Parts: sequence; structure tokens; C-alpha cells
Amino acid sequence: YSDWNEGTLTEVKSKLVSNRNLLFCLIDADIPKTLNTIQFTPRYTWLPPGISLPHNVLALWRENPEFAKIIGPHNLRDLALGDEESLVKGNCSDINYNRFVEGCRANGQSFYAGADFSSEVNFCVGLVTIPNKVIADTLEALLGVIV
Amino acid sequence: EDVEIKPRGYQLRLVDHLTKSNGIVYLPTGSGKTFVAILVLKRFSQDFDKPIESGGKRALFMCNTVELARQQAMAVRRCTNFKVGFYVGEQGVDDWTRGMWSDEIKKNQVLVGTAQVFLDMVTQTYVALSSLSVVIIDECHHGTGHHPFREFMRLFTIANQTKLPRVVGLTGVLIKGNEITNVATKLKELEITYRGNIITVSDTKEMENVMLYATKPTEVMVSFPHQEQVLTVTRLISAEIEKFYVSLDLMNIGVQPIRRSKSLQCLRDPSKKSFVKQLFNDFLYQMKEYGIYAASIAIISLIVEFDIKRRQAETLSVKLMHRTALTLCEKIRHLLVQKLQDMTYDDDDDNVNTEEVIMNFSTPKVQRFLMSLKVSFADKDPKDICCLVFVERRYTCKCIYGLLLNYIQSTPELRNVLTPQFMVGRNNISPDFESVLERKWQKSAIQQFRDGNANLMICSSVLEEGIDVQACNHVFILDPVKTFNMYVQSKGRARTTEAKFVLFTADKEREKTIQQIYQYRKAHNDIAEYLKDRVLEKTEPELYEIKGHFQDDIDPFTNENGAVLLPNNALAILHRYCQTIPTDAFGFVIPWFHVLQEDERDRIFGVSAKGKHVISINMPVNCMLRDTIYSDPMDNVKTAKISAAFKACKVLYSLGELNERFVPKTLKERVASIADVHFEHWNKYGDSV
Amino acid sequence: PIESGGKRALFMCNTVELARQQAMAVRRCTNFKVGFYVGEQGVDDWTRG
Amino acid sequence: GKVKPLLILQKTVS
Amino acid sequence: ESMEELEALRRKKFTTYWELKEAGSVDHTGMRLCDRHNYFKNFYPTLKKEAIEAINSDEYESSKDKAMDVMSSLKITPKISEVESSSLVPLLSVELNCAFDVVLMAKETDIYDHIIDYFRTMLI
Amino acid sequence: KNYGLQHAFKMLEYFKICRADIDKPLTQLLNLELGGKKMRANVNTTEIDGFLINHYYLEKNLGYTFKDRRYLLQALTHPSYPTNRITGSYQELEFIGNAILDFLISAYIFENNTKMNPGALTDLRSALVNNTTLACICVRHRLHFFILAENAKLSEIISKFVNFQESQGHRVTNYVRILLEVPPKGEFNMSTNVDVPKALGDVLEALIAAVYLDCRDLQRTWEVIFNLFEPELQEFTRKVPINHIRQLVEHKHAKPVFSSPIVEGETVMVSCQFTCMEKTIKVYGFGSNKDQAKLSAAKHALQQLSKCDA
RNA sequence: CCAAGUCUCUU
RNA sequence: GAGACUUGG
Repeated sequence: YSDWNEGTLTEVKSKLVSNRNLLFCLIDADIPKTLNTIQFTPRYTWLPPGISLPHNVLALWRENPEFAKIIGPHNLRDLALGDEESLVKGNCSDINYNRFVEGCRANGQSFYAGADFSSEVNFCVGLVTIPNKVIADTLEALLGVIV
Repeated sequence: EDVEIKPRGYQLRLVDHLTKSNGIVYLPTGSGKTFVAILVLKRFSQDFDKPIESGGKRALFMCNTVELARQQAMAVRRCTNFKVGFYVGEQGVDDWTRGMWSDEIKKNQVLVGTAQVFLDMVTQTYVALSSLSVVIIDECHHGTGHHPFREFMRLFTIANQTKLPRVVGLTGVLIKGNEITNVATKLKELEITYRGNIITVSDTKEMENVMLYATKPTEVMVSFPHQEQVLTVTRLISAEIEKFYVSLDLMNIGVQPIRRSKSLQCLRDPSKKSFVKQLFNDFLYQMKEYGIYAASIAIISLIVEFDIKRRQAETLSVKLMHRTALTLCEKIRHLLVQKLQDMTYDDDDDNVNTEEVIMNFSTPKVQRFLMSLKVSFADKDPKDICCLVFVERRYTCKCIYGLLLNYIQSTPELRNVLTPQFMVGRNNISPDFESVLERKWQKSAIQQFRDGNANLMICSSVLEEGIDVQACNHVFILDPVKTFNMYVQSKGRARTTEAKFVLFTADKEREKTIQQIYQYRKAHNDIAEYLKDRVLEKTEPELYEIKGHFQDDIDPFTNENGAVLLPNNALAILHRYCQTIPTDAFGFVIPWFHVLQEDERDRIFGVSAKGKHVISINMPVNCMLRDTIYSDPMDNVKTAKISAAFKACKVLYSLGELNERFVPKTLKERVASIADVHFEHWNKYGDSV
Repeated sequence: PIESGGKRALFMCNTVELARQQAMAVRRCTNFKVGFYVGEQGVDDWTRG
Repeated sequence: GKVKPLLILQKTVS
Repeated sequence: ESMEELEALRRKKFTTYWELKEAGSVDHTGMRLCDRHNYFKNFYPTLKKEAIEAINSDEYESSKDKAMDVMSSLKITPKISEVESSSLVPLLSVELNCAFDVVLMAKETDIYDHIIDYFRTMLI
Repeated sequence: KNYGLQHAFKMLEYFKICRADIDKPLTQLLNLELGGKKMRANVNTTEIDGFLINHYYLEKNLGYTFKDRRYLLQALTHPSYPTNRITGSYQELEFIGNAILDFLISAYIFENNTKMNPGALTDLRSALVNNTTLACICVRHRLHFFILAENAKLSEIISKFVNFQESQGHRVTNYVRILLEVPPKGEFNMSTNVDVPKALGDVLEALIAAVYLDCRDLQRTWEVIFNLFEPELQEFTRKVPINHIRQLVEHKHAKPVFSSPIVEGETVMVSCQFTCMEKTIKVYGFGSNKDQAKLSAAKHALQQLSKCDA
């Protein structure tokens, strides 16, 4: 657009290199799903390879999102699986499954809106939250290494 | 020479000017300002006796704050032969039946009460403007924006124009906020909101006569050497407070009603947790500003408050949270007293050492304040000292009061001269430090001031306005001055001869406070000259401008009964009605509001709602309106909310939930509506359900 | 409204203060609500909405 | 096991 | 006796019933609420010094063991209670069950050390 | 009683109790119309499952299988719950249920129990419809878990009440918290009243009303009710619990004396001076108000006398 | 999002 | 106890 004047060129350049545009152009490229952006604390927030959540509660958690919202870690703490469960059963016992789901319902007796119970536990389901600036910065970092 | 103080010459001129025309009186506050109200009431005293049914009339005194209304009613009763009525929410005036209102106006010729009570009373058609001969508004400068004074004023633009009463405004200051520039426009909007033109004294003889009861206190600025270095205990306390905040973030108390911003844009920390955060933040600010001894007083204030809250706790979780807050407060107090005792090694005479620590363990502002007091009232008669202190925050009053108590019972020269006292506005804090369930003390602080029991008063913007007090020898504005009107009224409070006025300002802000004080000087002189020199034969605003001053808001709605639903009152009426649906001590739930987002706004409002704000009200499940009523596209969130409430209340009235007067249907009237239709056989026995 | 086939008036004057006088007279003599538009109120910058 | 058919109910249905 | 009996022995009884189940204990400690924080300052001396030795000691295996040994030295049986919290790490609450009512909480990784540093700040 | 429903309903047309109507002759009073906006019959079961997971668990615990699940959600929707914008609260449904259940249970005891006097019969009607017994039944079947409510206080009362009930093994009893003489030993014998929340009974009753509106078969509804309340039916047919205070005053050897309620803060208690086996035991009741404190004392006394006589 | 003051209604 | 208003940050 060599014809354009300087001011419009500056404005458009600002928009192109602005954080929002970079965020979107990197999101559609599907890189952010592979970012290292959380401090490694294996004991608390991490999922060992051969170890996973119960499949029954897992499928409930992924399938039913509204149920997911209010799930609190104590509910997970309440799921003190017996050795048979965690070793060979995969899904938890129906009684444990129940008691846990009623516990999750009782969580509604706490804050639906203000308290995001999932944040402290999102790593269990594999969801992560990242500031936009970080996403943009990763895009520039990739460009810079390529250069 | 008469027990009923004769009208003074300027009072005579003001009365005979007002009796012919409605206008606003502008004079420095005093007994004369109230007396002119009394006399204008007297001069319109022809049609009180005869009943309203016979075309009788009454008088309407407009006060702002309930205590001001009380004091004004007392003064009227003691200065007049009429009998007056007082009307606030305390008197259970809401339930007063029409018979009570009738026989009341029969007994009380003059009706006195707060703004909103009378506003609702007129809007409920209990009485009509034609039924009122005159209306007197005091502190009328408060009448701006959506203030109930302004709503009551707008009401006149709805009823018939030939039975409109006399409107009189009393005030010692005309501007409200910091908009001191371009005075003429503001004065015109005030005079046009009301239906008159300002009046005052101009003649030099009138000037001299005014000066006898009004005095201009001598004022001197005082500044302290601002120091910034902070002690280790401060950072420690910050650290434990931060740790408590992070812990409390996840306390996970039981579900409470959703709390969201005043603009309905963002969620909020619940009132239970928010209150704790506010209290500790205030304590931190107090410690930062005034130092360590002030912090020691403030932490006991917190202890008392939180123990009271714990005793008012109902939840095991909230009980635990409040006990924990108490425990942290106690830790902080222990650490502070340790620091106090960590320096007592300097000397063991705790009496003078209290003074010395308050010099060392408190900020230069405090030190300057205390030694200024010491040099101000060294060895004077306690009866001869009557001075005020102005501070900003509520808890600052309590803190400084305790600090002054310790100082008085620490210094030999002031131990038997000063009697510190304090008082703050609504949400009265505990005036006691020992958390005992009940105390013998009953006399109110203001009554102590009037009777002379208390001579030193620490008030925060309460005693400034309206509250009648004897002329004070001194007035110390400890906190920085912020508002023109506040400055002027504080200055006027120091009314006595030779009264001294004092400002405490930080050195770095010295020149800015100078700028502000002289902008205020210029505004005051401008007002004076503009009143003196201006002349107008009409002495009232015209109809076109009066009509143009108000239409900006949404037009009001009225029914055939004439009941008016002001859009500004729509939210109040909504919450009023919704307070009656629940039938449980714990099932009580208020309406939940919601703001539509761009895409939802699109697929509902088409392309008609672009560049405007829209709010949707979704009333709870119980009542019948669940169509998700939508506000018309308004400019801002405030007007959008007002429109939402207006539309919702209109719909409810259309659904009959409002008893043709825009109040919720009480069970008695609600059942009477069905009586005739399901109880026909009753009427034949001289008996009705 | 215009979109509904409505129509408006146009009291065009020569000088800004004369326009002021005429608008003020109109306001006191008519029940219509009138809008005053000169370059000082920033008439240029008003948007379509 | 088997509920006694409530006489009111068995009556209003038969 | 009228005031000694009628109002009075009932003043104690009513407050007593509050502390039993209703209230979180009450300030029946004699000193001024202003000086209530000094409760542990005036705590029974020789045992105070013994607890000082215990706290300053470095032979204790764990902060849990340190807290328990110190606190029994104080001759107080606390109750460790899990407060329901959003934190992944469980949140624990403790009671000092003494006239000077005191309650603390933190994450289990922190609770014990927080007891330690509290009593360091208080018992001094 | 003589003429049955579909006939004696017209008795009201005769007596104008409910005004005669050609559109709705009184004979047709079983045609309830839950009109208005409070109900919607169009929401897919997916939304309710999002609000009601583990449906099958609830179905089998209740003992009846539902067909249109929306009735459930509207019944379990506690008014404080904001995020259910498809249906109203349960109040209008518990309003009809309460009557429905009173009628059904009364009819059963009438048909089956002809050997028990009418006075205690009305007392038993009052006790069975009493929210206390209904709440005990509800908790016994663990229905409280699914109730969709959004207020702390009711949840907390529910929690403590279910705890106490479980400590009592789901047995109706004098709802007293024996704070001191397992109770420990102390100077005197005092206790407080376990408070029964009413929302629990309300939700159970609204659930039964939902059953009625869904099935429209009243025999099946009675099957459900009998299955739910059979233990209490068998029990109360052997003992009739009248009002506790009236139970004491009629009981020969109670002679309780209630002192003036002394006020401190919001708390008030009553000193209950009574006697048991010729020795005077001083028991005290507590409550928010005077009547509640007196009832607490009386319930504690009946508790003590039950242990003494058994 | 925070401070001050005021008012209404209600325990 | 709940809401609101004004002013200011």
C-alpha cells in the first residue's frame, strides 16, 4: 500500500503487531496447546504418565461441563480410592462415585459465581490458563529463532 | 426587645420579599437562617386551621438528615405556637392509614420530615401539592442530580400548575462539589431546579448587621515535616496481613448472595469477606498515616468490632473466619505493644513516656497536631474552650479519640482541661473499647457538646452540616480540605468572636492546598459580587426553561388515580415489592439483574441496540414476571438500569401486583381483591370476610 | 420519527447570536423542544448515532 | 409385596 | 440477696451456656480486652522458659513433632480440623481451647510451621 | 366419605363452598391447572441432567421411575436457586401436595385403622403431616442431596440436622441436643432443641406433587407413599405421639414448672422444675423466643423421662 | 475497583 | 437487617 500516507500505515502496523492479532494468529495455528508456562511442582500440580483420574468421573467431567464448574478438590480428596480401585478397576466404585457426585452437588452450597473451584484442579483435566502476553511473546520467540 | 426575638431588618426584608415570591435565601448559617424559615411559615399561616376537606392547607418543612429534621422541628415548636409533626421511618410512618394521615394533618398544622418520606407521601397521593401552602427546603444546595429534593421538585411539573405551592430554599453554601469554575451556570441550574432566584443582603448597613451574629474566623495554615522512613514492625505486619489475605481468599465460606459491581460489570468479594478486607486495609492505612500508637488504638478498635461480629455470627464457617480475624488482630496488637515496650527501655516513667512514644511512634502530622493542641489550651478554663476536629475516615475518629484520651491522661498540663469526644455518621461504631455487652452510659456525644459535658469533639463530616452547635472557639481541620462546600461550612462552624481556624497539611502538598483554598476564596467572592450586582425584575425562571431543565431523564408515568411512578424510584419500588414474596426467614431472595452482551444483544435486539447499553431484569422464580423484561437502549449503565426498573414496575402494575398506587399488595388488600368474587354469601349477614 | 414518515423544522439564521435569540424565542413561544446547533457546541464532531 | 388397593382409590377408579 | 443472686449468678450461667455450644468461648479472662493480648506474656513463667527451650531447640524431627512437643509443653490439647476450602492442598484449622481463645489455619504444608512462628511471636 | 370423590365433589356445587361453575362443575375438582408462567413443559431432559446427574440413582432410591424429568427439576428448584430460568419454585406445588398427602395418608388410616379413637386420630393426622416426621422420612431416603438451592443457612441447617438424625439412626424423636448429661457430666442438666428445617418437607411434598402431575395415576402414587412411610405407619399404630407439652401435662408424674424467660442478647431460656421418682431434677430449655425455649425444656424433660421409664 | 456523608425502607 | 442517594477517589 505504498500510496497510503504515513499515519494510516502506522495505525495498521500497530494493529498487526498488536497483542490481540498475534494471539489470534497463533491460536488458529494450534501451538498454545503445547506451552511450558507452569512451574513444575510434581507433588501437587502434575500428572504422572501411567497415572490418571478415574475414567467414570473423567468422562462425567469432560462430558458434563455444567457439573464440571463447581467441582472442588476436596471432592477429589473425598475419593480416597481403595487399592483395588486405583490399581485394577479404572473407574471408581459406584458408592464412591455417588458420594463424590453428591459432594460436588453440595459444593453448590458454596459459591457458584465468585469461586472458580476448577482453577486449582484444572491440571487434572489438562486445562491450563495463560496470559495473552505470554502467547504473543511465544510467537515472537518462534519468529526470532527462525530468523 | 422581646422574648420572641424580633425580626431583624434584613430578616424583615427577606420575609417580605419571599412572601410575595418564591426564592432561595443565601446566608451564613445561624439562628437567623432558621428564624427566617419560622417567620415565612408564620406569614403563610392563614389556612392551616380549616380542614383539607374544606380546602384546608398545611406547611411542609424539608430537611435533609433525620437528626437535622429533629432539631429543626424542636426549634419550630419552641419558637412557634403551632404544633408540628415529625416523619421518618422510625415512627412506623409507612403503615399509617389514610385516617391516621388525615387526623394527623388535622392536629399537626406543619409537617416536618426527611425528603424521601414526604416524596413517597406525595407520590402515593396521600396529600396533594394544592393541599400545601408553602414548602421550605433547608440545605437546598444538596438538591442536584437524582437527590430526593430534585425528585420532589420535578413532581411539580406533573400536577396542575395553578395550585402550586410556595418554594423556599435555605442554605449557607450554594455549590455542592468541586465544580467551582463557571459559577454562573451552576447557580442558574440551581435556581431553575427550584422556582425562584437567590436573595441576600447587599447594603453595607445590612453587612454590618449580619456581622454581629456571623463572624469570619481567623485562619492559619500549619504544615508538618513529611518523613517517609518506616519501621520494621510495619513491614512485618504487612507480611502477616498479606498471608491472612491469601489464606482468606480460599476460606470458601457458605454460599452467599452473588455480589457484583454497582455497574453490574464485575463480580465481588462477598460482604462477609469484603468487610474483613476493608477493615484490615483501613487499619493498615491508619498505621501508615498516623504511625504506631494510632495503630495500637486502631487494632483494639478492630478487636472490638470483630468480637461483636463473631457474637453476631451464625455460620460455623463465618464464626471460624471471624475468630481467625480476631486472632490475627490480637497478634498484631501484641507485636505493636512489644514495639512500644521495646523502646520503653528509654525511660520507665510510663506517664511522660506515653507522650514521648506518641512523639516517636507516630507520624509528624500527629506530633504537630498534639503539640499544637498543647500550646493552644495550656491552662485555660474547660468551659471557655469549645473546638472541633475534622478527620476523614470513620475509624480515624475512634483512633484519634483513644490517642487523645491517652495523651490527656499522660500530660500534667492537659489532664484536667480537655474532655475528648467523638462522633461519626450512620453505622455507628462501638464507642467502647472493652467489648462489654452493655454499659451504663446513655448521653449522646452531641448532647454532651450542647450541655458542655464534652468540650473537645472529633467529628468526620457529620457535625459540619445543619447540626446546631454553639459557636466554637477553634476548628482544626486535621485532614486535607477536599470540597468547596465542605470548606465553607467548616469555616462557618467557627462562628464565635476571635475564633481560630487551623489547617494541617503535608509539606509537599502545601502549595496545592494553597491553590485550592484560594480558588475557594475566589469562588466565595464571586458569589458575593454576583448576588450584589445582579438585578432582575422577573425574579423567577420562566416556564420554558423550568420545563427544559428536567426532561432529560425518562418521563414519569401516572395512572388515572394520579399516582406518579418516578423512574428514579423504580428500583426502590422493585426491591420493596420483591421483599414480600419470600415466606421463609432464610428463603428471602432479592431480584437478580443481568447485562446483555454484544452477541446476545444482537440476536434479540437486531441492529437496534448498537452503541448503547441495555440491561435485562430476570426476577426470581416465585413471582409471575419471568419474560426477562428488557431495558430500552440507553446511553449509560445508570440510565439503562433506571429504564429497566421503570419498565419492570410498569409491567407489574399492568399485572395488578401494584395496588393502583405503586406499592406491593399487602395480604389484607390482596385478599380483599378476591373477597367479593369468592365470598358472595358473606355480605347478607352484615358480615364480610 | 423520520423513518416513520416524520418531519422536522429548520430555523436557519445568519449569525450565531441571532440564532441564539431566535431559538430562545421559539422555546418560550412554542411547546416544541428545539435543538441549537453551532460550531461552538462542536456540531462538526457529532456522529451518525 | 402387594398394596391393598385403597378402597377410596379402587372406588374412584371403579 | 437480690442483685448478687437474681441478675448475677444468672449472668455467669447465661455466658457459661454460650461458651458450652453457642459461642466461640468468651473473654472471661480478667484483664482488659486492651491488655488481653498480654495473656501469653503473663503465662506461667517456669513453663514459659521450658517452652522457650523447646522452641529454640533444633533436635525436633518435624515441624509437626515440634509443634506437638512445644504445645504439650504449654499443656494445651489443640484440635486439628479441616476447613473446607478451594485449595488443592487441604486447609486445616486449629484451636487452643484456652480462656484466651485462639484459632489459626493454613495449608497443611504450612500449618505446623505457622503454629511455630505464631508462638514465637506471642510467647516472647 | 359415603359418596366418594367423583360424586361428593358436587356437594360443593350444592353448598356453593367453591362456587358452582358450568365450565367446572365441582364433580371435576381433580382437573388441576398449573397455568401461569411458573411451569414450562418443553425443556429437554439434557438441561435437567445438567442440573440432575445420576438420575438413575435418584429414581431407584425414590422407588418410582419418572417419564418427564422436567417435573423433577421444577420440584427440586429451591426458590433461592437463580440459574434455573425455565421453571418456578416448589411453593405452588408443595401447596397442592401437602393436601394431597394429607388426604392419602388419612384415607389409608381411615380404611385400615378402625380400632383407634378419633381424637388421637386427628392428633396422628397432625403429627404425620407435621414437617418434622416428613423431614425425617425425606432424609431417611437421602433425597436432600439433590435439592437445588443457593443459600448458606438452609444448607447448614440441613447438614447439622442430617448429622443429628444419623446419630439417631433416622428415628423420629424429641429433637433435643443434650449438651450435658454420649453427653458429658456437668453441674446441671440442660439441652437445646434440634431445629427441623421446613424446606426439606416442602421439597419432598413438591416431589410427590410432581409424581401426581406426571403419572396422573393415584394408586401408583399411593404405592410409592406406602413404600416410603410403611415403618412409621406400623409404628404410630402402636403409639400415638401427641404434642410434647400436652404429653407431659397429661402424663401423671411430670408436673413441670416453667420459670420466667430471662433475656441476654438474642438468647432466652426457661428453668423447667420437675420431679422424677420423688427426686427433683432441674432441667432447662433454650431457644430464640420464649415459646421455643419452653418447648425445648419440655422436649428435654420427655427425653429424660423416656430414659427413666425405659 | 475504594473513601466520606446522607436517605429510605426493615430485624 | 436490606436498598438507595450525593460527593469524591
